Amino acid sequence: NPAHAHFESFLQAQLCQDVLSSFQELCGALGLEPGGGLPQYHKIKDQLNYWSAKSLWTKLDKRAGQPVYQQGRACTSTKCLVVGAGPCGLRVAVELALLGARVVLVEKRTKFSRHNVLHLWPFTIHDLRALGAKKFYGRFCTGTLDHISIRQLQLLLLKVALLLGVEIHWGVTFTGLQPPPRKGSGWRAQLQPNPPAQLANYEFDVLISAAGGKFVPEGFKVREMRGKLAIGITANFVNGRTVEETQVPEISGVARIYNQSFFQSLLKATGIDLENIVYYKDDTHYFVMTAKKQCLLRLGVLRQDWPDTNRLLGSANVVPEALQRFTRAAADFATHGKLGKLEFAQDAHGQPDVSAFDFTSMMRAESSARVQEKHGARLLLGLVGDCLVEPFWPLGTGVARGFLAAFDAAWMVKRWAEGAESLEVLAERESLYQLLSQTSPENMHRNVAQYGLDPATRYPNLNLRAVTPNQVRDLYDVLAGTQEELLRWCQEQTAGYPGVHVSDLSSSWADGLALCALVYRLQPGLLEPSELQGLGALEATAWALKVAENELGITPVVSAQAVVAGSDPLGLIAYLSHFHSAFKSSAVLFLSKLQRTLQRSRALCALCGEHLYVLERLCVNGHFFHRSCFRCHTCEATLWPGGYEQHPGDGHFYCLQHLPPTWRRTLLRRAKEEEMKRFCKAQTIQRRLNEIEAALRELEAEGVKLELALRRQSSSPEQQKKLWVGQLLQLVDKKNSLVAEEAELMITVQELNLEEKQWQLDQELRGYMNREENLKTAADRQAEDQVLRKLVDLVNQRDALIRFQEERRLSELAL
Ligand SMILES: Cc1cc2nc3c(=O)[nH]c(=O)nc-3n(C[C@H](O)[C@H](O)[C@H](O)COP(=O)(O)OP(=O)(O)OC[C@H]3O[C@@H](n4cnc5c(N)ncnc54)[C@H](O)[C@@H]3O)c2cc1C
Ligand SMILES: [Zn+2]
Ligand SMILES: [Zn+2]
Repeated sequence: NPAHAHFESFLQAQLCQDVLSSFQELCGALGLEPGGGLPQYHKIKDQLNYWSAKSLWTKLDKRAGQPVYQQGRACTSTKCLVVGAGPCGLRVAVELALLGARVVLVEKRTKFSRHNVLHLWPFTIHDLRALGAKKFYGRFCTGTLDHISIRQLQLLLLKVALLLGVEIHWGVTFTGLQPPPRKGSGWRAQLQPNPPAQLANYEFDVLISAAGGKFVPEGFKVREMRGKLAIGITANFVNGRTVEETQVPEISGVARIYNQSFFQSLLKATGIDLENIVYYKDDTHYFVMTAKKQCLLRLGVLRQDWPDTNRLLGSANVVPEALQRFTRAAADFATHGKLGKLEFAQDAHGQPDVSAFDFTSMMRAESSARVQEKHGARLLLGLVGDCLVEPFWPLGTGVARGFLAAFDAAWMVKRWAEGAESLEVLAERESLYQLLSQTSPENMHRNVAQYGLDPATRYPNLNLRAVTPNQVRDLYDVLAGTQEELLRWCQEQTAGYPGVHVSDLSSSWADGLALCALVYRLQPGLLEPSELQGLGALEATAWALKVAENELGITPVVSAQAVVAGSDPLGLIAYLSHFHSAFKSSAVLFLSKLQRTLQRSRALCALCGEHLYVLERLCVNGHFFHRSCFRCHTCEATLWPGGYEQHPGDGHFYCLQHLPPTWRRTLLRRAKEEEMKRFCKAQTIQRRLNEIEAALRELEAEGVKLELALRRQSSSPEQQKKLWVGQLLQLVDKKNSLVAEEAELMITVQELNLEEKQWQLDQELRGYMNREENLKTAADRQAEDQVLRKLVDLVNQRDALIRFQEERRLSELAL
């Protein structure tokens, strides 16, 4: 039959134009018009007797037979417009089609020309399989494979949407909305170029934007989360499908957190300075990596060091040949050269498929839904995909969170069609959206086979009232004195101590007894007799600083000499504000004491000469540096307690790494998922650290500007000075909170580092211990002697860390 051949060509097509032509021919052979909705899907299923393409109809009917859809009657009177035909746009189009609505989709492009590989969560894999992914794609997730190229996913979803009866227009670009000018008329979309009269005269009730990237409809507010400057590089190599390429195992690594030996070896051998790397064995060998500006400049990948990052990575600034050599070297070192000769795949323009991207900042919208009313007509606008939350590619959360957003948007549309008020709909949507940025395979229902539109099948302990309708009224359209409390708290804490009085916040501390009194009051029964009978001339202040640093976990901001001299009042104010914020109602102290023990176990900035300010100060060994000046001399990496050392010979700091049946299937799948979980944890830690560093830089710059303005203009009114000091104290509080969070992160980083080092050391020990009595020499004995003490030290540190964690958990469960 002609219909059978047409259906086979439709299933096996590999190009968008081929899919469209095959579907047009198939609909012509059946006397049908594409875009007829659910009725034409029923007609195709009934009138196509294939006897081998029957499991597909079973899967589609099982999916469409859920009670939530009400047999395509939940949204039978609503009209929708989807902008963009990416994976998320096609997914939401399919979801809206199943509910029984009329879906019109518009795509700017006319081809699917993206070969990059996306990672898939288990529920995403099950969801795609339930739609008949194996029929449309033979190699879909066979074995432990959990990824798919962008164009293959797009083709699969396009075939499903075409079968379900969705009208799709290609080459049309959405630009804006046409408001109704008269009563009784709906909304229309501005499209470029001039569209067919049927499309241009189409009035819709729902607008779902899935344009991804940075596109956003007017009326939506988007804010970007920034980070340290990172340069991403993606590359695709042709996969020969030979056996030798199949035994090559996939690898992944993150800087100094996960799989560090790879990065150290790669830097030592080739000179490639990377931050993270991920490799995928999909239809093409896919490599994604992160690199820094210095290495790219050194190797000639970039021409000039332009401060503007937009011009830094422009087409006129990158050298394609240098980039190709860079990527080839990184890839062939990553896979031990087992892949043989690597030959780049070709993109749409015939160039090699290697590219560079900006990985610094990610956009995200403040709200995921809006309502606009004019002449009594109401329009609901929703965001799905990258246009809602921009993903970090190495983390592999794009498809999963896009699908979750699509499900939530379809649920919102179904609630909207029921006649519920706009405010409650928006409140529920925002309540659901509040959880999107923290979604993970671990904190959702483990029964992924029961997922659906209803949020209760996906989000545990769901609260649909987490946002009240009064907080979303702006999304509906119709057409200070911290100083006084600080002084009062100091006065009330100093009270009861004999021989002291606090009348101000600047000169009362010159005596030096007040600091000791405060430290004694915070923790009772520490000391007293030594200072009373002792001289205590400028030594009381230093002792108070030392005991506060070593016991109360508060780093000093102002030197004791400046305290007694009174030449640094703002530093004293910042110190007292840290005291006030700490006990207004730890990890830093633990890290400091660990660094002190490591240092003992061996038994005006002073580096750059520019003036230090109150916020940029960082005190160590009794000396103050810029927070940004504390880096290793060789790798120029940020130093943290417990992993740095100082050489008195040169007076420099160096890091420790620079200091001179199906049972087998299920088992393998669980092992791969655990490895992916570890990598994701490390990558999330690294990303959060970069964000914290960027925020600290921004707040330090702002505080320096404020403090310089306060100092230079000494004729300002007193109230403005009070306001400036209040803002400075708020900045100090924010900086302290960020530092505490960073210390919390470094605790886990240290745990991971010691675990990895212990594993490597035991592997080395078991390698040494394989030699028998016949193979014995002084070298083996020395190796055993040198490794045993290392194992002793690491296990001692492991007991120290588990003791700290046990104490923390006991304190948490105390209350
Ligand atoms: C070049 C590129 C490379 C990527 N590489 C990776 C990678 O290696 N790993 C990874 O995890 N993620 C990667 N992504 C992101 C990945 O595509 C998304 O995570 C995921 O595909 C979600 O797609 P989306 O529909 O939200 O956005 P997209 O698929 O990017 O956008 C949807 C579509 O909307 C269309 N469109 C745009 N503007 C308009 C308009 N005005 N009118 C009509 N249609 C419009 C575009 O043609 C686009 O194809 C990449 C994205 C791009 C653009
Ligand atoms: Zn400095
Ligand atoms: Zn170093």
